[PDB]
Amino acid sequence: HDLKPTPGSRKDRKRVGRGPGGTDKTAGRGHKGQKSRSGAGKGAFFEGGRSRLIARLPKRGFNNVGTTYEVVKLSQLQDLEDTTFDRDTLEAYRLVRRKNR
Amino acid sequence: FRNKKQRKQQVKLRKPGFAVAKYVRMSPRKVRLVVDVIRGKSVQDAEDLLRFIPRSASEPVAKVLNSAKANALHNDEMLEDRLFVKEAYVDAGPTLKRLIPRARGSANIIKKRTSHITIIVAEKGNK
Amino acid sequence: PRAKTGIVRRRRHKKVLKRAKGFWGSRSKQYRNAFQTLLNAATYEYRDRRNKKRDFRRLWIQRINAGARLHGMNYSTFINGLKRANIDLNRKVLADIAAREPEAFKALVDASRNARQ
Amino acid sequence: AQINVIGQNGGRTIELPLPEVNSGVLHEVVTWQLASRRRGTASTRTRAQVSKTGRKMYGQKGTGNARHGDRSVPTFVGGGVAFGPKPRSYDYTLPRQVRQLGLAMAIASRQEGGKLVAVDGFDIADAKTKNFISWAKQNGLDGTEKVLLVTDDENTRRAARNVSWVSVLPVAGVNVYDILRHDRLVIDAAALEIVEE
Amino acid sequence: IQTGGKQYRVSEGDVIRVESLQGEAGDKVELKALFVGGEQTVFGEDAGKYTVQAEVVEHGRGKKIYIRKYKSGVQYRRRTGHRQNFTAIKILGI
RNA sequence: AAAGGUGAAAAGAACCCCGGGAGGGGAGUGAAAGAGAACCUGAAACCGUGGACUUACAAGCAGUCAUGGCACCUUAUGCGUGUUAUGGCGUGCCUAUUGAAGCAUGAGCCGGCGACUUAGACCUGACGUGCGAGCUUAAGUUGAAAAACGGAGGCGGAGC
RNA sequence: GUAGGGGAGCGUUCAGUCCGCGGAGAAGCCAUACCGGAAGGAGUGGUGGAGCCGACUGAAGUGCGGAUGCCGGCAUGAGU
Ligand SMILES: [Mg+2]
Ligand SMILES: [Mg+2]
Ligand SMILES: [Mg+2]
Repeated sequence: HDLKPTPGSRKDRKRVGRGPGGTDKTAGRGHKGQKSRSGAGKGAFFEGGRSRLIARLPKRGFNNVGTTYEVVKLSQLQDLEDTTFDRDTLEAYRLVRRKNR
Repeated sequence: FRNKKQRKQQVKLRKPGFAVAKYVRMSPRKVRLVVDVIRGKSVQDAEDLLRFIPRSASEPVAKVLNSAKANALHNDEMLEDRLFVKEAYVDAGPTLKRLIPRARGSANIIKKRTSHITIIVAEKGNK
Repeated sequence: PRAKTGIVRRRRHKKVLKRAKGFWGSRSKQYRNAFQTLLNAATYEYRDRRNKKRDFRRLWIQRINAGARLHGMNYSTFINGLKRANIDLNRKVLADIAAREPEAFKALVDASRNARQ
Repeated sequence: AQINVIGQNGGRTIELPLPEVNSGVLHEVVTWQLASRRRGTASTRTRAQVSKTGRKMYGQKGTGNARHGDRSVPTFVGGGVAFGPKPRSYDYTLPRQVRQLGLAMAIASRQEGGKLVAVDGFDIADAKTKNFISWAKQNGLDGTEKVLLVTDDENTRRAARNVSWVSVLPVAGVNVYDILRHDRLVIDAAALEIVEE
Repeated sequence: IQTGGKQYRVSEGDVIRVESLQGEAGDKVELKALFVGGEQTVFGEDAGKYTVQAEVVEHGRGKKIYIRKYKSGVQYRRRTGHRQNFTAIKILGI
């Protein structure tokens, strides 16, 4: 008998580009990671705003959204697909599923 | 030779003219001073120097030397007027740690060091 | 699962502590000082490789003008002669001739004197 | 493209996955399968909170040499395991079609080597086991190969307990892991083996 | 020397930088810049008339060195290996 | 708080020797006592004994390069290995910093412990795979040496 | 070449798979002048006395000189 590599469960390959290795903070000694002061082991300075442009910009607006319709294009019926028929249950089954509107 | 397993059954390990006083309640450096005068000297000189060295390590040391002598004769057949302190050394045993009180509340630890006084007798032989 | 240091550090440490040979005191016995010493040794190592090359040429030149002056010349002059006698392009070896082959060294002094004056 | 063993000789059916099998897709599958099976038990008192210890210590300054809050931090021997494992999952939903493509592609691998379709173990008689070994002997099942039996016969299964051989798998409750895990596939019971969609 | 000899040597198997003529007895001829063959001393182009004959003994890698680099307080530490390739040549010429 | 470990089995060492004892040396048991009750391994700091080469006109970040002397020969005889004299060169490490050998911070030494994680049907991007003008299931349900079912809903699909 | 970004890899524990090894001696420890471009890896010998290497793939409590860091042992001052 001799030493054998063999194919199967052990021959299963990663997939190339499938999944790379994460970032473990020590690629040489010279990793004292983040910034060098004021970037700290704290829970966020935040990322949005309340003057940083958003405030200082206008509107009282008024939001509504009553009824919005499903766009059934003409090109869907025409060009291809011979009249299978509209009705209600057939347009859905062909491709225009949505309900509620 | 054979192998280790075999050797252990074949040759069983002897300590000729060796004796040890283990866990002796005395500091090594303190004991070494005495042992240092006894190294290389003829077992008889050793026995005599010890009776006149005014250090308290003299007694324990002397006791090992007599044991090493006995061992050399009885357990090893060796002849006495040929005997001498081939080797002698003091190794440190486990330290007895004790807590002493000090001024203004603080404490300290006293180390009560122990000794492993081993002496090895051999037959001299000029030739 | 847990993955404690066990064996990895001690091995890492023994490697350093073995480069520490005739290292005086703590420099051969305690890791942090043994390792620390080696950083500075690295400087000396990389530098002394290109330094020996200046060191030797220096020794070489010294022996040349010694012999050059034995035959009423000097390094500056002698070398120019050998340069002026384009044929002569010893440069390397030239010091050993002065030191071991005096008969031969003289010939080259005499040739150098020609190509010049 | 495959024949039969006992009961008939048809087989031939099924458009098996192209090209000459993809390991990458099987890999994606096995991973998911083992990821799902993975229990999420993680014994760790991660928090400085969870470990049993008080809250104040040896004053902010002037004790001379320190700066400590309490005996529960991860820098302390016996403290929390700050960033240790906590109970979790790893179970996710690998797209349906990939699971379907998975075992099909895995079966394809067994066709390119040693595949086996059977119609009933009338060749068995009771459980007996000794008699399963007899039947297996007749079809090149010596014991030099790890074998996977996928039968619906509750008695032919009962004759599978043995070593370097068989793992017995019921009611077409198969796995891409199980088939790749063994050398030969005794696909047997042609219930799932024919007809779908 | 700078590659490719010279001098009045003897029958010595010395080591020099790789020569390309692979395998034993690959035969090499040397320019010659000085000689003491039969005590007669002659230098440059007058020595160029004469030549040295060599036989490629072996191809080898010189004792491993380690290229170590260090810059202080900059966290700069470098470690890399090195082995210099040579060609051993037996001398047996004029 | 910390603290675990003879041996397969107590066969837990009768008897002898030095010692008040402790402790040892034998004898015997055992495969081993290179397991003896301060009983698995037994690193390192640290303390010693012995040997080799060395040092009592010397100025030193303790190395480094070069050469000479002595010693040694089990990846190991041209090859080195150890050590040593003399020469050259040479401002610990980290941090912090315009600027560190700095008489700026930290550190007695060694060993071990000790710091970028995990979550969410979250958002956005690179890679990857499966289907592809379409893609996909959640809670659950049924089987579980195992996965199938489940289309409620979510995303493309028209903007202003 | 500092902060920083990008690439290729070495090592540790656990896991699934395959190939094996082990009381004619496993891991660990100890010595070494060998190999690899580096993390590192092997040979031989010594100790140990019952478990373990290699390859692929997967997952992490995965790599320490620093924190007046924590626990423990041992030094210095000093035979003061
Ligand atoms: Mg705990
Ligand atoms: Mg300050
Ligand atoms: Mg520290």
